[PDB]
Amino acid sequence: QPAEGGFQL
Amino acid sequence: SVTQPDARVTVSEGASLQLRCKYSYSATPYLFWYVQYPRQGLQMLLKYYSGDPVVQGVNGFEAEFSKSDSSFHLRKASVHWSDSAVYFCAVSAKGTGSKLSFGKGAKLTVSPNIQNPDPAVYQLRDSKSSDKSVCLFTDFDSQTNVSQSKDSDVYITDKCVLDMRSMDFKSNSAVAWSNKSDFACANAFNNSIIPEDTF
Amino acid sequence: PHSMRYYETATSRRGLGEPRYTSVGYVDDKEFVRFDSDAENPRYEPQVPWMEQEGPEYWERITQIAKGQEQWFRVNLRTLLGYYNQSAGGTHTLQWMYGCDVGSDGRLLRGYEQFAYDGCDYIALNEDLRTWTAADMAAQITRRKWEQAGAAEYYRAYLEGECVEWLHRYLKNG
Amino acid sequence: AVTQSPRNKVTVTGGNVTLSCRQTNSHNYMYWYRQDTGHGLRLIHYSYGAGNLQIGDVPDGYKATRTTQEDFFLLLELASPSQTSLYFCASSDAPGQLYFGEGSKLTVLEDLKNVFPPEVAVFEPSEAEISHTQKATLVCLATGFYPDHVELSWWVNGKEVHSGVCTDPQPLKEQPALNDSRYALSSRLRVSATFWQNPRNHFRCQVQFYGLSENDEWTQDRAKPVTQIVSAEAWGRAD
Repeated sequence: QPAEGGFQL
Repeated sequence: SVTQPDARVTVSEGASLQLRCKYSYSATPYLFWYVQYPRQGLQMLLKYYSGDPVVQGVNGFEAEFSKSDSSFHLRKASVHWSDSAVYFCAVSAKGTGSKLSFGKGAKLTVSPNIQNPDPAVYQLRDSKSSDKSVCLFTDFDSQTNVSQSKDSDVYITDKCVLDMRSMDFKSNSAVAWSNKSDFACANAFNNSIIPEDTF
Repeated sequence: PHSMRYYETATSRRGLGEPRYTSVGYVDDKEFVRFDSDAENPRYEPQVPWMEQEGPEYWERITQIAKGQEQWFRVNLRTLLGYYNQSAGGTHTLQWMYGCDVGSDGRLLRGYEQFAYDGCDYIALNEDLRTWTAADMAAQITRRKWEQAGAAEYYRAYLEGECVEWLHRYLKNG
Repeated sequence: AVTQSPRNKVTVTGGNVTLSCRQTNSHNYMYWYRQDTGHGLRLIHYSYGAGNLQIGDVPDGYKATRTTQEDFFLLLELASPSQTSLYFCASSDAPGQLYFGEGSKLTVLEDLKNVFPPEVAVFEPSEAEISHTQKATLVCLATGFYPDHVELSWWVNGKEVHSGVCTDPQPLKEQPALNDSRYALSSRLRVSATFWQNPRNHFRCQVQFYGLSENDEWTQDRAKPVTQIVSAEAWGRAD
């Protein structure tokens, strides 16, 4: 299962 | 889906508070608590992704996560009148992390303590065109319930706490009125009221 | 002693065009799932026979994940473009490597979360899965904002979570 | 911050509505929710970037549009009273961490001839309460309005106040047996007795009412119940 980046930076 | 047991909760000021929240996802989701003060948007109270089950939030709020009971209970050591709001529990499934789902919300009413209760019922006359009367119940205690109108024609409002910031004085108040020919002070506000009030 | 990796990279396009995004998945040094952006039909494809059995819902879901990652990477490359005070007349690249190492006991040994920019080490998650290691000026900002937003515990929630179970789920099919 | 528009809106069934949501800090994820009674709030729509959409829990009746990263719109082509609700828009640079808007109260009507402007009155402090409690209590009262879509505010000396005021959290049905009955709302402003004794002080309760817009249909005997500011007023009194 691929992950979601979620957070900008 | 998130399940919050009660939609209405009433607690005296300066007391411990626990608002419960249980979810229905087997795979542990991301957990959140939010606050909605009256006439405002929702603000994130606290969050939990992983690690320490005890999460500290702003304004003295905490939340304990229980993998055992699939719980996420909000707690505060002591409540104040300013903490009167609707509290929401929110979750987001794994993978759908940015997709939130809120509970029904628990309306938290915190009955403030009053050092010197002196209940009373007065009659207020209209500014223009006199003989338009309105009966007012005030300075009573948060323990005595204000009952709804049994006659549709007569109108009674639920209790309301106002705050005079300068004098550090808060007071509850209910308003009753009628446009009929026969309506008095002791005539209304009858249900479950103290016989010690001024008329 | 098994492992799992995900390499997601994005590269800015010259002139005036939308950047290229790719996402390659590894299981025990073996490519198993792949994605590209400039392809005719930008979707996830299985690179081994064992995967093909998976239902369509899996594919559409991870595809939506991929799209969200496209937008994510876009916003982030704009962001880093702003950080290093760079003009828009150049081509840069951003890489995200996230994975997991599992011992003989089956339980997670070492989680991996690394972000690099322009061939240089930008920011990296530590072995404690709580702190961050940053090198230069612009990275410390990300470290602060992620210390306040609690990023390490989110990426820990993924690493200790879905990564392991899905890894075993794949290993069972081999 | 996150700004949504408009704050308040009243429309008719079949009317066209469009809610705007603008953010000033370029977050990516944007949301459109509605908060109802006994349902908490539910996700209408959401977007993970410019030019993209995603279906929430209740998409029926509502279409959305994401033009830019900072502009999210929720469109409402066919209006129905089941869509009378409070709409919040949100933003996020973090999964689960949302920044909610100010709010957008919308009421959809099947009918216009049931729309009534509020009748506002101020009731002056009872002398008994003045002598007994050394305090004065004025009571604002807005009656006979429909729909339930008003905003009450106290203005002392032409300036809005929030101290010593209890406005009822939600109005009262004049006919609780009815469903589309008119509504009544009360409010109390309490000040020091010496402040009301001062005849040089100006007290006024204002009700901001939202009803028929300028683009609404109206042919009737009564006066057009437009969105208006209905106020009531009283001066200080020594006595």
